[PDB]
Amino acid sequence: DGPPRVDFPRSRLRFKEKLGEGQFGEVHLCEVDSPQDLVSLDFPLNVRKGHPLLVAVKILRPDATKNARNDFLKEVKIMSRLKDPNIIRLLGVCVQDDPLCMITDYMENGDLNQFLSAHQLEDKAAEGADPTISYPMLLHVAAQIASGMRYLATLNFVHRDLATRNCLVGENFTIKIADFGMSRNLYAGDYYRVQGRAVLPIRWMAWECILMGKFTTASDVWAFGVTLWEVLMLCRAQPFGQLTDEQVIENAGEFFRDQGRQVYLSRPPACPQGLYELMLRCWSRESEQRPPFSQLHRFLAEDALNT
Ligand SMILES: Cc1cccc2c1C1(CCN(C(=O)c3ccc4[nH]ncc4c3)CC1)C(=O)N2CC(=O)NCC(F)(F)F
Repeated sequence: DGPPRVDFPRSRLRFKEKLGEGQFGEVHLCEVDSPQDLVSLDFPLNVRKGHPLLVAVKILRPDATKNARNDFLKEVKIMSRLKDPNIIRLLGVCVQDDPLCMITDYMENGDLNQFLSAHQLEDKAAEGADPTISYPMLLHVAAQIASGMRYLATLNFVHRDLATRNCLVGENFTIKIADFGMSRNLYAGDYYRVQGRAVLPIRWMAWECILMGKFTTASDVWAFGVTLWEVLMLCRAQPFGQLTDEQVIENAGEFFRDQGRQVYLSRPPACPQGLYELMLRCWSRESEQRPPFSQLHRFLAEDALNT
């Protein structure tokens, strides 16, 4: 659980592509040369013979301030603690000399938002003639997100920014939860200045997060309710897309006032009624009435398939 004491061989990382940016610096796609030497010092790489081993590297700015440097190593320690199939896992680090590095698996299919947008629901031939996804598989995607968040809750770890844009897709519809920050141009519209505070993902936020700034596992459940909606809409629309950002903030006030003026996300066509009612409980006014991730996961893996 402690951070690794010996660095990954920096010289083995060979650059291919830039994957992204951030205030910290860049994330690179790298190839690991002769990876069969290194699994012997695991570093549990999933070397599949006959295939090149690709890897994502989060790299600290070479011009980084001392405080950003400090923050980067704080994250190394946070990431070192996270050990679950549905959470981004640290393969290795490089911190006993510059540049500072965190290394993780490569997910071939990028973020879940862009992946679902490219798919048509199966039975619906409103196609591009073009990738389809079955309803069982939609559910399987959602179940994996639920299981990852359930793991994070056992750690008393609060994510604060769960959404499909922060989920990565590997082979066979496998999912991992990540945390990109909010610099990607593609999702600039998912973040808005809350007065007297910070730029935040208001459309995924529980009312107590918007009004007061209280983030907890129960607010993570609320964000999952919104994330599940996304998945069952196949990411064709932003939550509360009719409403302006200012209206979204006003709507949080109406949840608090609880007088029937608030509005909720409606039921996606792909979502059965039983699953919609569970979805609704995620948005309960009282935190303690929101469902535990254990319940959410069990329903998605079992009951939602037949109803
Ligand atoms: C690369 C890297 C290394 C260490 C941490 C992190 C990362 C990242 C950097 C941002 N990032 C990417 O740009 C990216 C893009 C496309 C990709 N295809 N395959 C891999 C890959 C990676 C995702 C991975 C991250 O988001 N985090 C934060 C975290 O996952 N926190 C864990 C939690 F979500 F549970 F809170």
